[PDB]
Amino acid sequence: EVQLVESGGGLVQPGGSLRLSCAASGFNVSYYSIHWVRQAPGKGLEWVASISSSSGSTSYADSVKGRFTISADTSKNTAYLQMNSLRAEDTAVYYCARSYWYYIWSYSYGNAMDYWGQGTLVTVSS
Amino acid sequence: MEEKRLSAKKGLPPGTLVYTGKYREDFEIEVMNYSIEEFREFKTTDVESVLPFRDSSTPTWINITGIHRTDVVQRVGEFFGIHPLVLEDILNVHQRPKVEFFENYVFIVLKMFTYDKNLHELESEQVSLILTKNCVLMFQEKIGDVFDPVRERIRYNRGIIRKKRADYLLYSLIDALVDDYFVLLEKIDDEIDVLEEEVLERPEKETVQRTHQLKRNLVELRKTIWPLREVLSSLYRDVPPLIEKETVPYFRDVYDHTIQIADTVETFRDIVSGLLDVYLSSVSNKTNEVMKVLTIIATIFMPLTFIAGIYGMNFEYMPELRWKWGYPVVLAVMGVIAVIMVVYFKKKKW
Amino acid sequence: TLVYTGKYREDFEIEVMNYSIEEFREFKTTDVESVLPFRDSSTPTWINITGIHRTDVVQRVGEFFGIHPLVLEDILNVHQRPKVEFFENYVFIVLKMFTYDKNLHELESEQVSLILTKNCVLMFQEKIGDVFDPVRERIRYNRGIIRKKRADYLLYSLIDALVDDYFVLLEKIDDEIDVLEEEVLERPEKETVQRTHQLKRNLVELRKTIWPLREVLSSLYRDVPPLIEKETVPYFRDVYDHTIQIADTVETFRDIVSGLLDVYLSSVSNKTNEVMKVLTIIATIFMPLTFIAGIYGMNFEYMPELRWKWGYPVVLAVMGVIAVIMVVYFKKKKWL
Amino acid sequence: KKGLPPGTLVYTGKYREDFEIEVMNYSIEEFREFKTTDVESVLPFRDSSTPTWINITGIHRTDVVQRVGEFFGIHPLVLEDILNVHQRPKVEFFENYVFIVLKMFTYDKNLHELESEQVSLILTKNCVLMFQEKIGDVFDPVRERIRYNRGIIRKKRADYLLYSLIDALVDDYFVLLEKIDDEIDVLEEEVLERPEKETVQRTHQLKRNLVELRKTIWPLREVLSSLYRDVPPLIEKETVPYFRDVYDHTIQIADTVETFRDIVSGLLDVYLSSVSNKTNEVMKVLTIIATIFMPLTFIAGIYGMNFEYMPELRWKWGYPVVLAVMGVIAVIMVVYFKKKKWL
Amino acid sequence: RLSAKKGLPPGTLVYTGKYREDFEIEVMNYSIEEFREFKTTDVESVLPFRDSSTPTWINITGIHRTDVVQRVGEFFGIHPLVLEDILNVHQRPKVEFFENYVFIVLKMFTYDKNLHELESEQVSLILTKNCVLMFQEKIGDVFDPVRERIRYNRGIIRKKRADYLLYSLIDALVDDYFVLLEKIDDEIDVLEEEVLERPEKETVQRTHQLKRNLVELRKTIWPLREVLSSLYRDVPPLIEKETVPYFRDVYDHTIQIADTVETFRDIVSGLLDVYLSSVSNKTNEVMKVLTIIATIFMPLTFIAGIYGMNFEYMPELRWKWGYPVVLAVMGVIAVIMVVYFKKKKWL
Amino acid sequence: LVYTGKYREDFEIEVMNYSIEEFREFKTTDVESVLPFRDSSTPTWINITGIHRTDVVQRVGEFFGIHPLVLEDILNVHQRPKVEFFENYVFIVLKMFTYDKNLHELESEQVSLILTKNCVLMFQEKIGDVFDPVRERIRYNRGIIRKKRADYLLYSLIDALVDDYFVLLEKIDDEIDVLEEEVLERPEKETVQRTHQLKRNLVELRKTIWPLREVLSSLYRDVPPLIEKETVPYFRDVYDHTIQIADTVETFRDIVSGLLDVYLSSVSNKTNEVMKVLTIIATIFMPLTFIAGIYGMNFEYMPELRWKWGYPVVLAVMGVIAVIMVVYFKKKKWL
Amino acid sequence: DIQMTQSPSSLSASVGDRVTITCRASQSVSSAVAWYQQKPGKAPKLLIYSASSLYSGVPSRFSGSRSGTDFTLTISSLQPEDFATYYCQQSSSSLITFGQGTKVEIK
Ligand SMILES: [Mg+2]
Ligand SMILES: [Mg+2]
Ligand SMILES: [Mg+2]
Repeated sequence: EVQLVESGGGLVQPGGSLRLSCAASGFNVSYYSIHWVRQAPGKGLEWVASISSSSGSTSYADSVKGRFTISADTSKNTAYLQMNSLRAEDTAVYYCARSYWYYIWSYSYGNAMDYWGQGTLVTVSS
Repeated sequence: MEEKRLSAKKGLPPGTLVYTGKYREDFEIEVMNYSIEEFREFKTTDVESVLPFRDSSTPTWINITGIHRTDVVQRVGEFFGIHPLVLEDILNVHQRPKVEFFENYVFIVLKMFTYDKNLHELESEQVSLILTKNCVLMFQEKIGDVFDPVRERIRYNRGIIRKKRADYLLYSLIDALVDDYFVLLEKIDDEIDVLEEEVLERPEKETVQRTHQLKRNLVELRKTIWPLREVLSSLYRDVPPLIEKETVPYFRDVYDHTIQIADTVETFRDIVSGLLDVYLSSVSNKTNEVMKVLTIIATIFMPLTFIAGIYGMNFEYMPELRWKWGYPVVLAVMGVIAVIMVVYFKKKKW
Repeated sequence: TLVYTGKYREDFEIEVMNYSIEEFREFKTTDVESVLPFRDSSTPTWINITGIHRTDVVQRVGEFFGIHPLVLEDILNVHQRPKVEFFENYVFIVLKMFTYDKNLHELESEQVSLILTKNCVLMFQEKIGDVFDPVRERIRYNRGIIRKKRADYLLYSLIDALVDDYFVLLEKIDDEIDVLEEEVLERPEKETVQRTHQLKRNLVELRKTIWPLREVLSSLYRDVPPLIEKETVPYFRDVYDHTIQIADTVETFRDIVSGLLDVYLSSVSNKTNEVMKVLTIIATIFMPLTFIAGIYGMNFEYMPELRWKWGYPVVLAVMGVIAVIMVVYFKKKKWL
Repeated sequence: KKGLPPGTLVYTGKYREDFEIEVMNYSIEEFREFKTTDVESVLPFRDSSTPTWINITGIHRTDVVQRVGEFFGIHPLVLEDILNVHQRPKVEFFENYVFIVLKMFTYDKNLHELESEQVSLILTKNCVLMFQEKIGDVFDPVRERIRYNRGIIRKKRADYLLYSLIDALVDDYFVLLEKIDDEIDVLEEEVLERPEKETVQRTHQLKRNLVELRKTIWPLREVLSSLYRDVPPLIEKETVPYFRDVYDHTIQIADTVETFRDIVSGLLDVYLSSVSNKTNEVMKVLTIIATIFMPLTFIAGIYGMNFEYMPELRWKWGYPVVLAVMGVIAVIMVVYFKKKKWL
Repeated sequence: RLSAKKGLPPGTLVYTGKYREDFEIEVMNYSIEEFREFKTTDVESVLPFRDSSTPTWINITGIHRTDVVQRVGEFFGIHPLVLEDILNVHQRPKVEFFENYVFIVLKMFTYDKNLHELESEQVSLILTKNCVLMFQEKIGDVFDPVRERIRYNRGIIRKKRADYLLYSLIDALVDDYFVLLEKIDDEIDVLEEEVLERPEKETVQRTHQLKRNLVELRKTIWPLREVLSSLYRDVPPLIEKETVPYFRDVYDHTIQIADTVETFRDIVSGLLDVYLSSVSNKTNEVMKVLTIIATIFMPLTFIAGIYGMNFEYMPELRWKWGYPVVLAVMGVIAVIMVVYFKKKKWL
Repeated sequence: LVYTGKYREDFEIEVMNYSIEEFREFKTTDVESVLPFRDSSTPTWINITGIHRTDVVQRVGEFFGIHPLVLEDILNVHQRPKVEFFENYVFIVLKMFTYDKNLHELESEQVSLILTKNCVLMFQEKIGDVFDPVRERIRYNRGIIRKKRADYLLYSLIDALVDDYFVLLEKIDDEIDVLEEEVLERPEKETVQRTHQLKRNLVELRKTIWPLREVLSSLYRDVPPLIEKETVPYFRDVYDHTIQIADTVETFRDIVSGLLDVYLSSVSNKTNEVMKVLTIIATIFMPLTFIAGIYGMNFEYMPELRWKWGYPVVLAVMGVIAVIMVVYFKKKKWL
Repeated sequence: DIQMTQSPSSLSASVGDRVTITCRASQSVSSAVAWYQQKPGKAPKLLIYSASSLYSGVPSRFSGSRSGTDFTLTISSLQPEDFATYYCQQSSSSLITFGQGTKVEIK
């Protein structure tokens, strides 16, 4: 019933820019955190960004700080990731995940990723 | 005195509300909308499908089982005009029972306790109740509750529940919880009985572990039963505008039950303390016996061995001419002293 | 409806009687024969039906007077908390029976279920023998003012008989704690705690079988228009006081038996301390003695052998001196 | 304890030594007092305007009680109740008179025993009656107040006389609780300083004593609560503050007794701790002496063997050297024990 | 002395306490326009303030001089029983309502570290008209924040009527209860650490004394909740007007106090058993030392004996290496005893 | 003025003076060159690392016009956190802690904050702090620290303290995580010592954190002129953080108390084990020892002089007694 | 930042035996560790959250445990559908990082 769909991935010139759209159905994007995760060809998962749609509190990975942008539109229920000045090491499959919060102790909170999208391929070459 | 703003946690965005707890298995909404002669009862998972029941003339009962879906509780609170702090208190299970009054609704936090005979543990599930001028909202942590009798009364038109308003519904649910506390206490009584028989016959460490976790369970039960009495006392004395006067005497009755429950607790703790003391007796008795052995030997042998040391002297002028044979003389001495000492111990009943 | 707990089987037995100011009549039967006394508009009657196995009479009185029949389902089962029904024209109650044995701490369980109809009282009773004997004795002997009321003072008489039986049971229980305290005072042993916990379990059983009775009696005292007003209320207040006496008596018994258990604990601890003192005293006195005997008990080559006449009495006097100092130090510590 | 005949008007009690009837009448200026044994002396004062106070002590014959009851329109049930010493205190209201039954307690330093004495207050119209069974009484302050004309007892009617009697009755409970508090302090000091095999025994009976007071104290407030709760028929107005004051005194006594129960509960635990400390001390001394003298007698036995090959038989003055080594072993073991703070 | 007064008529004014070393009467007649303070040692000084049109806080510290108590009781119309109860410091906290005054009995507590004893001081509050009467027996209270508020307009005490003054005084008393509760918590923790570290007899006496203090504190704190409930649930004299939220706040504060006291009672209940277990473990380790020594040296001395007996033609006769064999075997026995003692975790 | 603390080595006077567009940061050991920093309208942050250097703190207090009582409070390190407001300045006492993973010892450092007119004074025992993020924010314009006045700086300092408390709570959390299972699986005296030390550390934590939350409550609920009204929500957030810390400390204390409770349960059986071992050894050896004693006396014309190898016969009878006794032991359910 | 080193890297074990993967945190993380499983060519599926709690709709043979700062995933009895790459994830801070992953092969 809950679905995350990624669109926008494709070829782009090095130093270019493109916007990835994560459309979410089956839930409201405001009540949950939306994360963008990366996986390089033949490598491991790497987290990229996090957004809380209701408040707009962003959190960017140390590698992509100041170079990426994440936003959330409640009117159309979509999480956007504008990637600017892409380098040759950004080519990867990009996943959009929905995360809630769980309770451990009164001081410590964690988050877990239930639902993931199919992920779109982004290639930066030639 | 305070604006009652949100919690402002750390490591958490300013506006997010987090379900504190450990149950995420199931989600469901159950709506029973009843009148003088007709009633509807259906289970769904679509939150909008329960929203239009806010402005219903006839009383309704909404039950959201599974509060980990923060979206559903947030949407319901927004639709019914519930303050965000009330929503946090709904989600925050690590809390004590309480009652809060607002100009549009009344909020109640209670606890349901289950006690499995095996594994000897107490499991708590926080339940939230919100009474609004026409509706009763309930928030449950997981599947399974004690409000089946109230559902039976609604369905088969027994008692006088269908002839009254939502305040009688709140009374019925609180009464059901208080009555389930009685079965919980009966289970505790049976467990204490069998455990105490065990500590009479089998004084081991497992009994002590069970007794100490049982003491912790009773401490938690007292800590959750006193705020319950506070809640009901406020309920029938503050008499909020939403609860009708006619239903106020009913509350008093169940309040009495609460007092009764507390009194029973006041016995149980005392009882368990006694059985713990009983443990010591048992084990000490065993140790005591092992010391009496250690006496009825040492007292026989240590002094008696001493006489050998007196004749273990490497002296030259010791009187050794004896009578008949001197080794039998020492044997007679040891025999008479051993008989005397053992008779002394026997008459002391050791 | 048809299934009962039925621990034991006994012969079904039927008594019916009607008591009046002039005289009384009583018929003893085994099968259904008291159909006529029901709804006879005469002076109040008393009917005793022994046994529930022969439920034929149960169905018979069901069709003869069917009022809230499902209460029979509350009679077949035995392990239920007694309650009260406040509906008009009839009172339905269930009361709990115990018999105490002096030989050993066994308390048997029985149930008596009473229902009041038009000038009639009918009860299901489990086994032959009952604590209702004083009521029958005063009926036959024609004493007191018992034959003066309508079907309610008889229920009062039954309740008062049960209260008297409870009082004598608590009195013999009090004697039981008295003898237990005496035996713990004179001789501690292993079964004292056993006796204490059977006493505590019986006290808890009395508490949990009296509290529902107290609540039922309070509910009856509050507002019951079936009973006669301004004619029995002082007596009903008196039995309320009697129930309060039962309650605080059982609470006091609980406290007393807890105290006895604790004093047994104290006795055991002091016995352990005494035996350890004995062991320590004997070892302290007699270890340095064998110490010196051993250090004097080898040969060597040039040990300082004493040529003093009666050297063995000299060393024995030294041993006596050290024993005396050890003994005086112990009795200064007051251990000996 | 037989319930077959209802209202069996029979006296129960352990005292039948004597008998007296004292009648005192008082007014604004009138003060009459006379003691007798004949019942017929109480024939007047039934309808006298001036309130009167009658005390009947040494109630050993039911004839006087039955005659008084028939002379005052008294129900036989309360007539038996005033003759039931084994019976909880209670208060009863009727259309004409008021029935009150209470207990008077004493204490002794030898037997540590509490004696319950049955005293029944009956207030009918202007007259007040007591039926007590033992000579010796604590209402002496009321007698002195009614004699030498102090206070406001004379101005007010038998309602205030009943209040004054109840106050004098509940004031001695403070003295009794004072005495048992002193006993509790003595017991506490002695269990902390020095236990004894029989010590706990005393503590146990003291607990019993306390619960005995409980058996009367919690009823004793309840009845007084009634005297303030509604009291419709009798007890004039402007006197309910007096009954509220005595009710506060009763609840204070109950609270103090509960405190004493808690203290007695803790007493046995501190006694057990003292006994455990003594056991630890004796075990320590046994351990020290055993460890000192066991290896040394072991070495003595070693050197007391029988072979003709040991060089220790004076290889170079072996005896003093071996004795010195053994003594140094003992000394260093004692030093280690002192370092462990076991000595 | 529980009674301290046996043969006295009702209404007699006797102060049964032991505090008679001080006396003072202080008043702070405060209104919106101007507040004026006044201190005295006179009975005629505070007469007109009975009929003032502004809130007044007559405070009489030291009630050993019962003459001033009688004077104020007669002038304000106080019944003699209330005057007797004011002077009776051994009386429990309570409240009485009358025609035109509320008479509240409370207690204020102090705790000392050098001597771990709890001390209580009687306090009586008379709320009549627009004036509050204070009755005490010592100089030095917990209302200094309220005095700061009345002097310097920190809060709204100056604007509001006598009901808010009563609320402020009760809240100050509850705050003192909180701070003493914190001190009691600190003492409980230090006592528990002492129990778990150094079991001594003075520890037992300290624990029993703390038990006595805690039970007395619980006994005197239970009626305070009842008094605040009565002041909050109903207003029998119709004197309190709209200050019920503040009284409800004080009631919730008393609820918190009772919960904390219950937790402390549970802790000191477990403390004794913890002490007994600690002493038992100390005996455990000492007797472990004893049994190690004994296990090492009774078999060894038994071997010593079985080699040293009088015999002729006994085996190992004149054996050259017999004594080295005996010494080596005893050393090996001691070594293996110690080895399996370490294996058994007894060393 | 006496200094209770044990750190008497470091003395650095670090001044950070920032404006809307200007900044100046430097550390020096001279005080007359840094006293007039309060004259400027630009907010200033002074950090005095020497409290053992009593002369410099006395001089700076005299120059700043603060009562000597707060100087005595500054010197007295062993104290609880507290706050006082005077018409000229606000004086707060807080505490930092450091926790060593290898050696589970929690140690403390007193900190004194003094918010005066448009500047703040800070007093710290030793070099090594938790306020470096605030310094970086001032340097790099990372946040809004430069735009606001000194009350925001006091807020930021308290926030850094609370962040350090959260870090220490994480360390105590994983310590409890390992220790709980270590006790539940392998109890030993090291586990008992660890649990007692953890309990004492939690005691210090709560005894410090409750006064801290009271201080923060006084900071935001009260309305002093020193801190602007617009800085109250930040203090409310810090107060809520302190609530978090207090609740976590309560949970940790309850867990550790339960650990001690379950450990001290089995004291009554190790005593019986020692009972058993000692009574077995004594029971099976004392009769043997006295048999040896009997056959060890020096006697004349004693009977058992030479009767068919007396030594083996005596040893055999003694062993028979010993095996009888050990069979009795194994029969009576001991060992 | 916090590193989560995952060992081993190419564990191989046939169907029917217990498999354990250890994951060591470079910093104290307060039990906020989640375990995901990713088969080739498909998005990951959450298995464990809070380092012990089992997700809803996942077989019980998967288990997670924490000791100090070491988090272990255990498969009690493998199935042919349990051969994938397993990833750690720490959520103790806003900067959440993953592990390197542990491909599981067929022996
Ligand atoms: Mg020896
Ligand atoms: Mg020897
Ligand atoms: Mg020899």
